[PDB]
Amino acid sequence: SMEMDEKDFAADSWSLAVDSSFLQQHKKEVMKQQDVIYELIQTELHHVRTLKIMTRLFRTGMLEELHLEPGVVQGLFPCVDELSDIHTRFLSQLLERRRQALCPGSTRNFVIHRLGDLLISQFSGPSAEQMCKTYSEFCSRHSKALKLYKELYARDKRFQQFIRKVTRPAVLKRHGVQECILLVTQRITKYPLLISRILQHSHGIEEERQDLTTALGLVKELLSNVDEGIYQLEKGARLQEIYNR
Amino acid sequence: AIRKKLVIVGDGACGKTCLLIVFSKDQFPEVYVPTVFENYVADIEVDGKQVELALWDTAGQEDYDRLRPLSYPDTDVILMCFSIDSPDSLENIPEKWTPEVKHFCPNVPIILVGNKKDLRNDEHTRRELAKMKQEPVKPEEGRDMANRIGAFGYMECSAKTKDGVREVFEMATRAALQA
Ligand SMILES: CN(C)C(=O)Cn1ncc2ccccc21
Repeated sequence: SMEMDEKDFAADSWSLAVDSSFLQQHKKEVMKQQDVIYELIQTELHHVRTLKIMTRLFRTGMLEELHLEPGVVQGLFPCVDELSDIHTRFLSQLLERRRQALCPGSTRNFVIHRLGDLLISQFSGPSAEQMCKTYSEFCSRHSKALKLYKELYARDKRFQQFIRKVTRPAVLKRHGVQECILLVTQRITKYPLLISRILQHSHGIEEERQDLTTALGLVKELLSNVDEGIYQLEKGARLQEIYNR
Repeated sequence: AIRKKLVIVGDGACGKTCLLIVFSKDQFPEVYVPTVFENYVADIEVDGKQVELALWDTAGQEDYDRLRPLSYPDTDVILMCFSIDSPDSLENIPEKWTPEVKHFCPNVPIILVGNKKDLRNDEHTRRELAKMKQEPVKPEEGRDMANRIGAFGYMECSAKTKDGVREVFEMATRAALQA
């Protein structure tokens, strides 16, 4: 995560991020709406940061420091570049909407009134097709990735030293390999909870209430398609086990 | 410090997300209560043993039967939650959540936790439930359900007041350390 974005999302809430004199200018319902939108953006920033630990710290470190067999790093981190591209582009659009909303002379005072249209765009068309294709593949390789990591940690001395070395700093406490994989799997199921609470405080403008209602339905359609396209792959499983599923 | 993994299960209305938040901050939030919990690694010392307990939520996974079990691998202790202001959440424990947890987490200890115990003597709660011919869950009804499902133990807490929250997680750590 870059320092500019970390500072902008350091506070526990939007009401604590903005200047107290700017906060005083808004009605209670707007503060509640903005606190939830800030939580959605701040958790997306953390999610993108989790994907960078997987690609730059873990994946790239194993390629440049260790001698693993071909297709082992891919098996440990399936679809990480594709996932990183989906969410870095979505994070870019969310931060650009916050930036345009900033008051002249300020780097922290803003109000986002039109989130719905951005969410409809992310969860429809080609970008929803790519999210569905990517999560359906990643989630189906989840258990194979975990079993491969355990085998490597238990049988390879140089891999174990590598993991112990890169996960030693306190900032990596919640971000070991397996923890990163579950953090990503769990991300998509957080969107309906956040969108629904934003919708609860967005009745002020009818068009916004309608756009978030459409966005919530598109997110649930996506999750249902992903859930239905999941089958855990198993290394060494025979065809007979598969067609007798 | 050994590493252990905890996962909390239960209906969306059981208050599992709030319980994980109040424990991880040692405070019920005064400005903003977060909608979601990502993960947390708590440093806990129980009975002289130091443990790093990784905390996970399942909120948002309830309608997705193929995504939800992905939270279960290598779990060391299950917190199975229900709300004391919701007898319907307790009804869902023995034939929905218990068979699933026993299938994906065999031999993992389960702690049945009655959340929102502060609402047992709340007048608005008693009036609302009476309309549907119901009442807040009694302490003995929780103990009997825990006994029935083969739980390691039965505990109660209130995330609003913090009462019993520390005890739940220290007992979960003890359960995670057993053979
Ligand atoms: C007869 N079967 C398949 C079982 O007993 C296993 N089981 N039990 C609960 C559960 C939830 C999802 C998937 C399989 C589950």
